Amino acid sequence: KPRILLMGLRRSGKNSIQKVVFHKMSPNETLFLESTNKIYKDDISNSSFVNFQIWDFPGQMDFFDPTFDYEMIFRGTGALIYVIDAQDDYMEALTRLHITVSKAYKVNPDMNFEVFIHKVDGLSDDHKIETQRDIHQRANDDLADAGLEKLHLSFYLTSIYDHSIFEAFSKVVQKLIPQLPTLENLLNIFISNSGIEKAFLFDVVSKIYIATDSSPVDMQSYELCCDMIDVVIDVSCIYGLKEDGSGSAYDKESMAIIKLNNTTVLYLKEVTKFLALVCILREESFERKGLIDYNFHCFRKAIHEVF
Amino acid sequence: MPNTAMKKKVLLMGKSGSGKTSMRSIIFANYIARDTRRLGATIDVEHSHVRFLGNLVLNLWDCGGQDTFMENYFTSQRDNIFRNVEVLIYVFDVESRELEKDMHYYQSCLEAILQNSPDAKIFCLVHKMDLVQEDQRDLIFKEREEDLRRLSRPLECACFRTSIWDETLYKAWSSIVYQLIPNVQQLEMNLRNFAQIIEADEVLLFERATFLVISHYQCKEQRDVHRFEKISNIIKQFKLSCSKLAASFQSMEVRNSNFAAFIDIFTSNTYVMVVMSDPSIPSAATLINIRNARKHFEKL
Amino acid sequence: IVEIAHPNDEYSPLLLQVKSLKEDLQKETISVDQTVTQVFRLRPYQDVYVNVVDPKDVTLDLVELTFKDQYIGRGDMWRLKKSLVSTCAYITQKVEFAGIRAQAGELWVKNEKVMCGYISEDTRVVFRSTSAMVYIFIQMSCEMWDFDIYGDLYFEKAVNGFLADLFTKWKEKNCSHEVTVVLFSRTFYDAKSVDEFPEINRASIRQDHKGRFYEDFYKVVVQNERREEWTSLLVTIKKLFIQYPVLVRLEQAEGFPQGDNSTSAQGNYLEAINLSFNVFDKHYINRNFDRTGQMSVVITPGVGVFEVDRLLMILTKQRMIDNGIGVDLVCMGEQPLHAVPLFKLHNRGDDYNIPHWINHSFYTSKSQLFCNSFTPRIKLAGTLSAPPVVPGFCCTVGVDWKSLTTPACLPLTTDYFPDRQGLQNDYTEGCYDLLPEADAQQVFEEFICQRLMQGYQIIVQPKTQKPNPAVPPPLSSSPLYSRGLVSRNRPEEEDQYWLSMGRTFHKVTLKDKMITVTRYLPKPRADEDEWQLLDGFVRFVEGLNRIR
Ligand SMILES: Nc1nc2c(ncn2[C@@H]2O[C@H](COP(=O)(O)OP(=O)(O)NP(=O)(O)O)[C@@H](O)[C@H]2O)c(=O)[nH]1
Repeated sequence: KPRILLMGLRRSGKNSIQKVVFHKMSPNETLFLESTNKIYKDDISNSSFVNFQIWDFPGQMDFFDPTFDYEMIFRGTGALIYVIDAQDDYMEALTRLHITVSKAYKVNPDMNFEVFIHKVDGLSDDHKIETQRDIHQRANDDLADAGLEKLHLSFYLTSIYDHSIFEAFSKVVQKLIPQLPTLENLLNIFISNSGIEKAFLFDVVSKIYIATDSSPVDMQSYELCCDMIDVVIDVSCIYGLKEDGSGSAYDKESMAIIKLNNTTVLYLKEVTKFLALVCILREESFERKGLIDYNFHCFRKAIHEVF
Repeated sequence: MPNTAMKKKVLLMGKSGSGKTSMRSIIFANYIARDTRRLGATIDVEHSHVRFLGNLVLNLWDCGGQDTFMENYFTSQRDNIFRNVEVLIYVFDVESRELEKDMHYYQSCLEAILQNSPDAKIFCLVHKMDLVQEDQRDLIFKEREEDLRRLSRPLECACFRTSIWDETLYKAWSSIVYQLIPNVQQLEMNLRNFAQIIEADEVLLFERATFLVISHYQCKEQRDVHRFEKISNIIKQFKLSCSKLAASFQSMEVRNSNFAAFIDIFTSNTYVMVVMSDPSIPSAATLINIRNARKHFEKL
Repeated sequence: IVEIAHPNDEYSPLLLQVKSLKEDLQKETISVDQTVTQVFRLRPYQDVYVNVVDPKDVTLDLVELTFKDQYIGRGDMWRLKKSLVSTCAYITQKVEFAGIRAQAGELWVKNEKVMCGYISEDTRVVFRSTSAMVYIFIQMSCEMWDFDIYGDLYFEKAVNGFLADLFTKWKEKNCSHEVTVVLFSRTFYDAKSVDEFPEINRASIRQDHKGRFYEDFYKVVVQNERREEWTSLLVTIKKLFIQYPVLVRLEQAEGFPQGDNSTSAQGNYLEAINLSFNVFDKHYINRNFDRTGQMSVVITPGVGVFEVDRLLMILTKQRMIDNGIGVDLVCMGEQPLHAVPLFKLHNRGDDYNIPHWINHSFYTSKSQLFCNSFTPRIKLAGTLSAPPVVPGFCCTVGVDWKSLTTPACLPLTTDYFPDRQGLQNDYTEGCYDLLPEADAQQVFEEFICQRLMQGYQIIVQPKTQKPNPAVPPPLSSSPLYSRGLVSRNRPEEEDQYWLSMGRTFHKVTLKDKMITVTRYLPKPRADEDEWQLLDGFVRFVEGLNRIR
């Protein structure tokens, strides 16, 4: 349930990398200024994606004075970002995370608090395990006594520019409110006449994307599909939509296939308005119309027909 | 392909500090702008051969930039180093302060290449403009333009601007290659015939292993200069991403609202992309025209 | 690839060899008559129905190869191992390749020596010589003229017993080395006389002030000379033992002399091993074609204690990083009640250190009595502290004759962690395409470019014997001098190196650099020829390979 807001550890120094994250995602999150509201489960979350402002990041000097305004911002679904950095300013902030979280869980029904472990580049294979044991040791007496405080302890893989924040951000939007397990297992039924390895449901260029049945297995395929959507969108962006039609006008009749050596094809096809689908495919020779395109056409019709 | 295996010679020199061997190492070893922080100090001289679409092979010399190494270039074995030189690239830092010693080395290098090469050419390249605001980037590049046009008086030079975190690097070395290429007019004529009888928006042909913009033809002149740079950067980023998957690319297709672009192998070391001015056509046209193109280029 | 074994009834050894897919036994062979008198006497005619035809994948986990009378750089050892991937062997075969020859020896599977067997790609071969170049440094002190238990001088024990045994074993295993026999010792308070000034040195201690004059003497006996029929050196060493105290006491400077200081109190030991390294670094200068292995043996009557400066010990660690050649043996006997090779530091709790690079061995004499005491006695008239030396257990150390008669060359394959990040912040790649030519001009371009033979990294050679006054004791050499300055440098601060040398067709050699360990990876002359040659030239100097 993201009403995600940006609270690092210092206003003038963490906002460098926080603003790199902002200009990494939010130039395609900022479509939601006048798009819509009030109807969906992610529209409030996208309006929170819009309101990525800043505050005073150690807030325990003023536990009352700013909080008033964002009291409203922390009523109804409930999330807030938090950083676990590399240097020795981790244990005192890790102690006062309870100070940051107490008002939060007392002011709002069931929240999930996004403590990301972030930019500790230079971790060994056992040292990352013992620094995980650090938060396992000093995050016990705040979790085992609360009640309705939902915490998300995520571990970014600690480099400068890795893709390993937004599969966990995909997990938190899976944890938003899935009204679609019927759509999940019916989509598993739709990959029965398919190249059944990966069928990722995508939305528009905003870099949050949902997934079923195939995320962590045997390869980070979420990395290659992110590269896929970034390549096709950056081709279509100013090389494809500068001459006729504005760049804000998406309306994409864009399909894209990528072949590779062992007869393996990447496949993006998308309705013009908001929905998209990348369904990869194995060593198969589709020169027909009775196997793939007919039934895939039928359930892209269905996936546009659902909501 | 007629394999006239010549052997060209190209030196890369300048002052130490910023971006001497980093740009070579990201353009011929599949690196990124982040992982080039680990190259560090070079030595006096190190060189390489790189093969490039078959016949042409580059002796690429990388020269260091300490005081003793430049002195041991100029007042020493100079006659061996500056002999049979075709292409010189001379690197300019922006942030560096000792401009007097830089232009002093530049004057000595121009006089030495004049007394040891009559028909070589010099490209000077001001890199690392990623730290200065864009209006001051315009001012600094125009000042380097005029000052280097003055001080490069008896023999001409070509001065370009670049950084590592963008695609003007790919434009500048595309220019180096297109000057350094042997043949022009037959490939232009096949390019023009292909593009004017299969009516495309624009056609683009490239080397495979490094993807520098070899040749191009358009009929919709509404993209200014930055189309080639951008598409080269993003698909070589995609090739770097697919590099960790033990698989080659060789083929792709995309179409959109008013857009139809396709990429494939042409020959032993060449990529093609094309956007075809008619977005509502399936892959039958790409089939019959890769047939139509490989009947001709595999007579070349 | 077929394997044929052939015993007879109850031959307790066996025999086996190779062919290619034998099934019907139409064809037999004669290739060797020697192996009959080498193993067992019988005359097997064409088919006596005993010849077993079996695949029998039985390997020979470690096989030894001895050399004689030649000179073989370690790239040629790599070529022999590359040619010895998938064959058979037996005891005392003469393996040949391209004018290079070795004799097979002491082939083991995991506990037991096998008469014959099969070698396939995963067993390890180890090279040894009987034609090595060997230095013998005899350290003299005041304990040579001191008695021990059983009634002897330690000198007489050392020379008579140990050298008689070593020369008898050198005759028995039929080896032929090139030796030095160098005597060395120290004296105290030999301050100054008429123009004997750059010979002295002056020792001191920081934490408690102590500074004295001392002087180092080397007297050599036969310098570089191979000959059979030894033990004449034993007579000359007896002559020099009797002539030695006047020969060391009453020379160059005459204050009040104190001869031949104690090993457990002072000593020029670490400087002697460092000067042997100062010899062995310049092996490429005048190259004998009749020697392969390198060996430096120090015979001491010491206990195992040495009081050694910090800088020389760290420097010789960094120099035995390159070419490990040092062996120590003690003819004092009396294996003490602690970890016996140890150094008390002498830096400018008593700071201990224990070496794990050295190969120490004791020499017990030959007699039988009741309770061999481990103590001397002499009656006067009148934060961490993480190594101590006493909680380390130590039963007995032998002599290790096999590492003193057939010297072992340095290995080929060692396992170590990869080149990740952090400290070694420097990698450099050079991809060098190769144009074949039919006109000698192709290896050296890559060679002078990609390394300049450790043009990147330094050779840590900080010890320079700049002076040596000599003395007119006779027609051998006799240098008696001071070591001179020691211009030590630290290792490469905050960066090691590693390199990626590519062949642009399909080939990669990944060099690491803390000791030159490689990883070769594949994907007129041919490509593989130049690739193999370049791996051999990286192999010649420091040549470890990673594996798995
Ligand atoms: N962020 C950034 N870093 C740069 C840029 N240009 C160069 N650098 C940094 O400069 C460093 C030096 O690389 P380089 O100049 O090629 O090394 P070199 O000069 O050949 N070594 P030597 O001094 O021995 O000749 C690289 O690590 C690279 O990270 C730039 O535009 N942006």
